[PDB]
Amino acid sequence: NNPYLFRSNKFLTLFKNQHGSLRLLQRFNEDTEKLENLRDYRVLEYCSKPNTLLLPHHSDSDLLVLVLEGQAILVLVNPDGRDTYKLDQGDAIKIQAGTPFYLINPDNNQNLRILKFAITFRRPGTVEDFFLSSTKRLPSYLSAFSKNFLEASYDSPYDEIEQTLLQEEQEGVIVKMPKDTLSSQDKPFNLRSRDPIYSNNYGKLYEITPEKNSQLRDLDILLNCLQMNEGALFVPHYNSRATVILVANEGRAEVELVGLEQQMQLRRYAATLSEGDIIVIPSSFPVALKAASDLNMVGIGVNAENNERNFLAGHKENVIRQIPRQVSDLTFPGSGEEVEELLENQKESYFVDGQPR
Amino acid sequence: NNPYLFRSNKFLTLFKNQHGSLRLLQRFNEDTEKLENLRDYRVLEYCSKPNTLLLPHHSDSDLLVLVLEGQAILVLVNPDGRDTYKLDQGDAIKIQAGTPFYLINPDNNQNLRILKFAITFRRPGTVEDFFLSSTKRLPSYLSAFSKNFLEASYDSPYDEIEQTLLQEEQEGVIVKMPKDTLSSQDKPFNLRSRDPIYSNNYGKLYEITPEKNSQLRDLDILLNCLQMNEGALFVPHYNSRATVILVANEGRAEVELVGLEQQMQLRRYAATLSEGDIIVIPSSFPVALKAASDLNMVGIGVNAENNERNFLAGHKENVIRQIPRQVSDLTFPGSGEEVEELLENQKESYFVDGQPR
Amino acid sequence: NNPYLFRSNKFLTLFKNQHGSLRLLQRFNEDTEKLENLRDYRVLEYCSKPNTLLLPHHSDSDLLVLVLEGQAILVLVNPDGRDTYKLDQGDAIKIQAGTPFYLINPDNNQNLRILKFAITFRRPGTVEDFFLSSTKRLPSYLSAFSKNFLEASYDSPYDEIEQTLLQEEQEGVIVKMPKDTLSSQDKPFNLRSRDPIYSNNYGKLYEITPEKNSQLRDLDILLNCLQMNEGALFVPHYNSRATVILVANEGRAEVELVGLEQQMQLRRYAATLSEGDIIVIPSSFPVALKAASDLNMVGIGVNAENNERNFLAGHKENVIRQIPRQVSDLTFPGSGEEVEELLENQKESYFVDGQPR
Repeated sequence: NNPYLFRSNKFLTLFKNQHGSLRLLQRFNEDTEKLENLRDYRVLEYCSKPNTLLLPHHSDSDLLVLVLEGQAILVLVNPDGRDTYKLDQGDAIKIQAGTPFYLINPDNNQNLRILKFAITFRRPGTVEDFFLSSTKRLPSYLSAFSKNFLEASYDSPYDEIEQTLLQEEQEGVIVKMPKDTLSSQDKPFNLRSRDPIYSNNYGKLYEITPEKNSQLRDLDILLNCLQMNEGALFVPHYNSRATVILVANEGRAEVELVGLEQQMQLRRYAATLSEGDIIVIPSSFPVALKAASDLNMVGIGVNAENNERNFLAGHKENVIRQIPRQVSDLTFPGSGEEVEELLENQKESYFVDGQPR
Repeated sequence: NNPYLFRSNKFLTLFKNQHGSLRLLQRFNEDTEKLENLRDYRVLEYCSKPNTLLLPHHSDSDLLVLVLEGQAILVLVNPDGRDTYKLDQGDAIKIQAGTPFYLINPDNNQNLRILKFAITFRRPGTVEDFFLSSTKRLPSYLSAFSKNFLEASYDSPYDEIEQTLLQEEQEGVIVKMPKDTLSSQDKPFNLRSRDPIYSNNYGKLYEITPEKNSQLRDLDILLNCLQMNEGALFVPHYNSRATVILVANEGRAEVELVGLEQQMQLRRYAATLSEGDIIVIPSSFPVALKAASDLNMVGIGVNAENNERNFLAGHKENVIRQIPRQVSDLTFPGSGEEVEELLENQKESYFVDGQPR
Repeated sequence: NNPYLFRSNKFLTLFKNQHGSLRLLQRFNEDTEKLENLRDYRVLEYCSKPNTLLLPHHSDSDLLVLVLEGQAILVLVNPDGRDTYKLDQGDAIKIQAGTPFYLINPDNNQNLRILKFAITFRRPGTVEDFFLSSTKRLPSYLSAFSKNFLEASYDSPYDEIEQTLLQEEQEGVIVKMPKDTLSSQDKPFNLRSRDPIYSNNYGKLYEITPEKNSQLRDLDILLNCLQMNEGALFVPHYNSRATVILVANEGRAEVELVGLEQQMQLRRYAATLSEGDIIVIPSSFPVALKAASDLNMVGIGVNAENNERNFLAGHKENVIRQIPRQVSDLTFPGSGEEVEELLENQKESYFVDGQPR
């Protein structure tokens, strides 16, 4: 039993047609008591074919949108105008709750895959979408108002309102496109916009923290991007404050997560993650990851302010190397000098050769 | 079933005599799961006859006090002095938890009606009042201390303490009056102290936001005041972040609230509100309101920071008018030009003639 | 039934050997609904004999550490070094979650007693400790990683890793020692570092508030230290915002706590606290305390920002003395002048002679 592992098939389909799909991960606390810290957050996946449009809608939740694959055009509609953004792979943006938006895949050949992280507040753990369009699955929300309210509001006869706004035009909310100051800070940012925080011949990790990004600061979230070569190992380490929701994007990751529970109580959670699989890494739990193939993953860290990552192996940022000999001698079965010598054997930091010996 | 509607008779009487009453609305989450966002808030109503006093007491909760009808004298007692405020109709003030206060109706002819919004923190969803006076319903809290503690504290014999402080003087906590720097920011503010944000021949809305008021900023609350002429319609719109607790003060309001639930799932909640009735308008839910008579209402918006109200009809702030023709053509059954022409039929903004046609 | 009283024997033993013990108080909300405000907090007690070491570990929770008796050396390990602090009696320090630390009792004769207040966020109401050492009760968390992960991480054969780091060296996590800029603000602070806020011939109270201390500001906690002579009474008073967790350190305290509940509803909770006993004083509840012996207590106030303590007896800060005669006459059975005269009988403030008369 691994209560931290969310396979790709634990996403429920909200909508699917020939043009794309929207899927919603089960609540983090559906099957476990151990993830109450995550009860206000939901994960969605949006996939769309080339030359498609997701129709205008607003969400009741704040959304952090990330392009995992492809390219998008995002339009955010405000009461007095609209903002249009091109999103390339690795671009993220916050969409404030209550902003009507639509999404286009402008590519002629490549699918679009987007991760949406929902931060709920209206009804904690619930995310709702309000589509202007009537479709087979639901009438327009405008159609729920009475005839008298609609005729008065639009100063128009009901039959004109029904024929122009309310009747079903599209089968579904993903459609094919027709065939032949504060502006700067609210803009998309790329996960690889800055130098990687860890980088060697085996792997790289990029990280954007709330301390360095105003959209993330509002949400208390960090975003990271992991790139590893086949055979590389991201050595045992833990996060002091962030709980990381780790999403497999490309490749296969062999994760080992070490936990302490209340039912003594030391547990190895081990899983190989394929594309779309998620594992939650609680703060203070040691974790390591071996690349079974060339891989790319994205991490969404909640409770992110003042997070510090502590390493247990390798040369740099290894907390065990900072214990003085007289105390390491009492802590470990080796002598102080033997512990010190063992911890100096690994000349690499962060990512190492994971080949068996 | 309308889980958002709280009729005036869902207030329970905490105290009533010939001089006035104090009533407490049932918990927002008593009968529904849909209002967990409101579980820390309670609504009270205080009504008193001319020339009456509500006896000194402190609350365990923060209170936002609003005069709906009449005039009051409010006295706030601190350890080193007291502050005295005159409150006229529409005046609001925050009373910090643990401040002993009393309230007078100084008018010789007009009742006093006050709305108290309680923000609980000691015992989430519970509000308690500690009265110094012994009355039929409860002894003074001072009387719960032992004789030895009282005699030592007051350096006085128990019989003097009992005769001067503890014995019952009044039947109840509402009594008749005897017949013949930081001071500036902590002061009462009127809901109509600034120009209305929306104003035409049909209606006005005044709004005070936490961005513009230091007492509201502490609570993350906005306060609004709605005035409409009989026959006027406040057209379909939604709030991006605020959940508004709408209180009918004067007149009859025909509300249409449009919701999305999880048991597809589009619902019209329609009710005519008379004086004292409440309806909760969740953020992102479209809402409209027709005046069945000249009316006045007060709205208490929780989660208020950075709220934006999006209109769905009328000329100004209409988000549907900001969708470009090529996308409105795909969104709606009308052509782009037909949608644009329909949305330009209503020349008014915010409030319109609601007469049936 | 006193749901606010936590006797010393409601601490469960997490670990005990001949060198010391670590104990964990039951959850505040285990046996009552009345302390939901405290569900994220846990109280621990650490006791150790002379010349002992608590082995290196990190916690998943923030810890506020206070020395109740004796002296300690605290070492905080960071990824790039370590900080060493001497803690004397009354010294407090915040240990951020995820910081590996160890604790020494360097005294040759005196036990060390520490109070740890845990502020949980990973799993609300749960605190976990990750020890590097394998002991009888649990293997090292490093031992939960696979052989292949360990050999690759440490670039060393498993047998060397097992013999140097993983095999059991110590029976338990408390061992005997071998026999023959931001640095300033992160440092320990003493509860008696400033003048006492209340001080007379009967008692003293020291208090450190989040407004005056950056470590406490992060946690929204105040810390107080009470010293009273046998026979002294800390007169009836209440806190406007803070809920105080009162810990008996030395001596016997006769507490009277006055509460209002929902099952009219006035209750005296009276108990004599001996060393190690705790009582929770909810905000707005009147409280008084008589010293049955010379005593010292420590109070941990949660929800501490802008707390104000209101006195009900004595000369200074007595809110009842600030009610004008015309209203005290209506509030109390005595005349306005009789109330005023009674409240002036006690010439002392805060602490008074508690001798029976």
